[PDB]
Amino acid sequence: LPPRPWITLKERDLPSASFTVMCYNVLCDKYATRQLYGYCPSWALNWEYRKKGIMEEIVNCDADIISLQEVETEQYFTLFLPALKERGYDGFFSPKSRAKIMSEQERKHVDGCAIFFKTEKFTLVQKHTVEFNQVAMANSDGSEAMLNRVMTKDNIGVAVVLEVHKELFKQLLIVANAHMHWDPEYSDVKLIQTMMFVSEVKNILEKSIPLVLCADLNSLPDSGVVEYLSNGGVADNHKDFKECLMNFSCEGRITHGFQLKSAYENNLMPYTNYTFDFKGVIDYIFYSKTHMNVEGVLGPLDPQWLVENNITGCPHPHIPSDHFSLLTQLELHPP
Ligand SMILES: [Mg+2]
Ligand SMILES: [Mg+2]
Repeated sequence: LPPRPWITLKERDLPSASFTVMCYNVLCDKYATRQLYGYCPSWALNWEYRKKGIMEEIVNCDADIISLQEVETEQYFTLFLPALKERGYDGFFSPKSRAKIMSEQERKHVDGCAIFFKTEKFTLVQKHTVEFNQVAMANSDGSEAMLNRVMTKDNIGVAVVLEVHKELFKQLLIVANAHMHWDPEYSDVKLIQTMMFVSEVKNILEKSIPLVLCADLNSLPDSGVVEYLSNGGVADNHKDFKECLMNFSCEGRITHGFQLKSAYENNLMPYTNYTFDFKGVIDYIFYSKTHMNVEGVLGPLDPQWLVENNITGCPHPHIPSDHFSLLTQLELHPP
């Protein structure tokens, strides 16, 4: 397995701070099944085996900020957090489904989103969880769709407000990490969840701070979701929607005041989720282009190596998740 190649996009340095951000969906044990991944042997799907490769990936990236999806509750506390503490990180985790009723056993296996940060470079000011179902319910204002299709979806985002230490260049940063509904037939939900996350992050912001937004969006670069984040808004009749929408605007258009750019824009990875049936870019690191520049990204796994090894889908004995990690070095300028 060849280490991945760094792509430099722009030279360093005005006074500014450099830091690296990882976004990685680890694939939780619950969903790593032979039914879903019938091309990967059971011994390679097993969590006792896969968690080694996942921890290795995270260790090797050595990001200053790490955003994980599909972190299983009990794994956050017994694996991800203890091991990352030993590397000088602190973390914040929130599971999905906290209001759902379930056994103690089941509660351990519910997954959610985690943000880790290097304590030498960052101090946590606030931490928040955004429950999309609750925000949908609270803003359904007589839309049956909001209620039937959006509210019934249990997805979450987490966000942390960090103080960036001066001796890297009082100075704040917000990192947000979310994981949107999966279903291809639910582009409206994916888009609404993204709009709710962003408007909810904006509320966090008052109480302006640059944003790093990591997510598994389950959405391709040509979607309403990506157009919305990238262009600072969308048409309220976008085809992905198939009145209450203005609740998330902040006239025909839903608007946000972040000015975001994808770290990997213009096709720097040909895919981010890699399976037999589906290969595409659905994971993203977005940043406030006002405050920050991209210096570089970790480029794709050498594609020749995958053809050499006849690897048509992940995970695989040597690739422990069906998603590839995203790793970016960003340059922040204070105001
Ligand atoms: Mg998944
Ligand atoms: Mg996914």
